[PDB]
Amino acid sequence: SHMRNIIVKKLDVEPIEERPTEIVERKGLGHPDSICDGIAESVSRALCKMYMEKFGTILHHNTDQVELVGGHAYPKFGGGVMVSPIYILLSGRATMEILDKEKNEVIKLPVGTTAVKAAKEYLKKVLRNVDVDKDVIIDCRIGQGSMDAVDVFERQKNEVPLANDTSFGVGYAPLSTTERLVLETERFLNSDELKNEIPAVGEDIKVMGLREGKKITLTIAMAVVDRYVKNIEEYKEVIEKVRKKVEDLAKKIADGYEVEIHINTADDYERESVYLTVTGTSAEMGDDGSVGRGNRVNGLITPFRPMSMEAASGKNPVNHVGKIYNILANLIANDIAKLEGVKECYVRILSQAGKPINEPKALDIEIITEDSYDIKDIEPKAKEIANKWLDNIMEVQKMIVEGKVTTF
Amino acid sequence: MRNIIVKKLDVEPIEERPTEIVERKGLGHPDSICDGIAESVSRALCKMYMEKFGTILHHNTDQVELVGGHAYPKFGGGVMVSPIYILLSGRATMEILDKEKNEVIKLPVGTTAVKAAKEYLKKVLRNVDVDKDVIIDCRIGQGSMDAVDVFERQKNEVPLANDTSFGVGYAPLSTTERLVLETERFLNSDELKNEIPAVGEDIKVMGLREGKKITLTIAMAVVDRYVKNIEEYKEVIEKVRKKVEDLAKKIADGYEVEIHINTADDYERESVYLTVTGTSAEMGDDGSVGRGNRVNGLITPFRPMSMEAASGKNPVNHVGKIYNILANLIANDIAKLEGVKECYVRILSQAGKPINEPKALDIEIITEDSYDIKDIEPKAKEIANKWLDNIMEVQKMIVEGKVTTF
Ligand SMILES: Nc1ncnc2c1ncn2[C@@H]1O[C@H](C[S@+](CC[C@@H](N)C(=O)O)Cc2ccccc2[N+](=O)[O-])[C@@H](O)[C@H]1O
Ligand SMILES: [Mg+2]
Ligand SMILES: [Mg+2]
Ligand SMILES: [Mg+2]
Repeated sequence: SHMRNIIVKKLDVEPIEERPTEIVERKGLGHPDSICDGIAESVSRALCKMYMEKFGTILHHNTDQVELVGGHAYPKFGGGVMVSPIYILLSGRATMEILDKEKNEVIKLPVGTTAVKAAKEYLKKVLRNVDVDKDVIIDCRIGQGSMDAVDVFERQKNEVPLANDTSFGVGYAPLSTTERLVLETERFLNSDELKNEIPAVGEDIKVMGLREGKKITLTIAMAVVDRYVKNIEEYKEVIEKVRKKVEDLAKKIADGYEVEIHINTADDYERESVYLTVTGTSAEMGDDGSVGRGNRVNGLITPFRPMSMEAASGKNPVNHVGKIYNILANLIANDIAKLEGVKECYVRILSQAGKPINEPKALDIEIITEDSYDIKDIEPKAKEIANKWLDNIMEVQKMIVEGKVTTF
Repeated sequence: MRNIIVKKLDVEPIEERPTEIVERKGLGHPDSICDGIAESVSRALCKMYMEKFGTILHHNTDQVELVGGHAYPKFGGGVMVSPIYILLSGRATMEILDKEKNEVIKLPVGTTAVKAAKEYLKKVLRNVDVDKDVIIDCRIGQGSMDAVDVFERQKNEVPLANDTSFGVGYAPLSTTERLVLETERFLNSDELKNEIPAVGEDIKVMGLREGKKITLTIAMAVVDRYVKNIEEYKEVIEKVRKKVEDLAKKIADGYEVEIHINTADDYERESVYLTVTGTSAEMGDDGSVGRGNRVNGLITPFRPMSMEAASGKNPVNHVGKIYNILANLIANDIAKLEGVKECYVRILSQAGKPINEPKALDIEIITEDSYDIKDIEPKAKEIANKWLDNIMEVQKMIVEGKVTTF
């Protein structure tokens, strides 16, 4: 019998697929910006587990600040040279020392060492051809703050946090054909299965999707690992092999559309200027990266959908409402899109300062209905879903800490 | 035959929608400091390359990390405790090979970059001591050969796109958008700060519209050397509040405008938004590039946005910058057309293609009532073509500092 500020409105516009144009981009796992996002969030999760193990609660921190400076390299067919390591700077802030006045004690937490280790372990996980011992420098200037033990005691209650702000989050569902194709192309090209078959395929993968009516053009940037290509001929063969597999994929999930595929379009075979790398990422020299300049929490960049500019990765999963709302809005929209009669769904969430985060100032649900469905038949089910997720706001926090949801 | 596409868009105009959220991070905000420094470095390197070779060489310094410092604010004047650390980064042509001498010649990228960053900081932070309050480090590195090759391939003709990217633009600005934009610009204008030197440059403005009610929330750093006490601080807030009220009446006529300033203040305990330098960077707050305003100067989740960070990217062939400026220019001109209520422009590149040959130049138009898109389409198409014909004027506008990147 709990009452919230939930709004359901019928959205009387053309669905996304019926609109004539779509542009969708995804920065893959080995992309420098995605590397930074992933490190930012991995450090946060590591600190969360650090806090949980000591206190059984999560303390204030934000590590949504990571800078990747491109290294120096000399690619060469058969195996190139890494000259200067990739330099990564961890930044942000985290609670480090707890001042207890009652007890005459100070507890200090391994903030910096935890951070550096988390970053290193994430890099080891995603970058097959980077030797993290020699190819990377992980520096750390994360601020180390203090906190009164009494405030720790309060946090240990693990009550729903209050919104300390008027913040916004937006999400939508379902993914369009173009969105789905862009997303799964990158996922496939960075899957273990493909790597094993075509080890020359690096992790620095970018996928741009343009839809014109019922024609989808995929433009793929793909770093080739030079130890696996003996010459320009073998380089070409890798491109064609990848093209074939992407064609097959397009048939599987974009059947009915005309699909056109372009790979490494900056290449000039004549001048022998191609996307050749030593490590499989342009972070080795070609490009730099930092946090919040890539994918939204749904894993896409979508100028035909509403987007939040806030950088989710690295933000406090406890009390940063913007991060929580953008993830929550996505989770809610996804379930509402599963409902019978829902063609398209947009969810916007706005916080009420001074109020619990799961008691928003407004939660707006916009639904494009399928033909012959009444929005008023759907609305009850929709509000129930939204209220269910809001009741379980603390479960959303857990999902983030356990990495069961994406932040990029 | 350019790939220009024009569509009628049948949705509710933004002004008529019930809710609107708009944000602007002012010049002194840590993220905007980074954007500003990034662009200053690029402009400086452009000038240096031009002086030495009569041409611009490959670079992209769209990477600046600001690690917050620490300070001790105090009425009448406080002091810095730990310097703000800023890391200049990105790609740049660091050296050239003298093929005849068979020797490497180093270019002054590092010195040019560090000087440019310091000069910019001096400009936007009146009360910062760059010798004591800030550390500017530099790790800009050589770009890859493939990057340089694409840059040089047709630099003398029509440059080839540095990347596969899209830019976005739209027009006109809504009442809320213009209010947020002009509030910050006004409060960070030299004329106002000369009148009220207590006003720091770190000004964050957020506009929330609900119907015809606009709530303006302002977070404004106050410079503690210009406020003797909590009372003088209070007088600053109310002076600024009066100014913004007057401004709102001029450009938001017919709307109910609420103005909330530094809402986290606690006068009872004298815990207020006091700073030594006029920026929250001194408070341990961090910044980086492309975390804030788009090229139109706003953050707009109810408008289409590009995630590209224009600041610091080279103005020759990086479409991540050029197409975002170009899209804004085209949208503005189309918005001038009678029968056009709203216009959205999206411009997509393909890496290696001439920058005047976008893979798609996408135009959406909300028409005024009783106007035919068929009458508007040819005009919109001509504006787009006109601009692609003059695409080199974009570079020229950027280099001459005639447009903003944030
Ligand atoms: N040779 C390449 N061809 C295609 N894509 C690339 C190449 N190198 C890197 N990328 C991918 O593009 C991303 C941004 S890169 C950003 C450019 C900028 N950092 C620069 O300094 O040149 C693009 C790029 C870099 C070097 C050569 C060619 C390109 N390019 O035309 O695309 C980068 O993060 C990679 O994922
Ligand atoms: Mg980038
Ligand atoms: Mg920020
Ligand atoms: Mg980009």
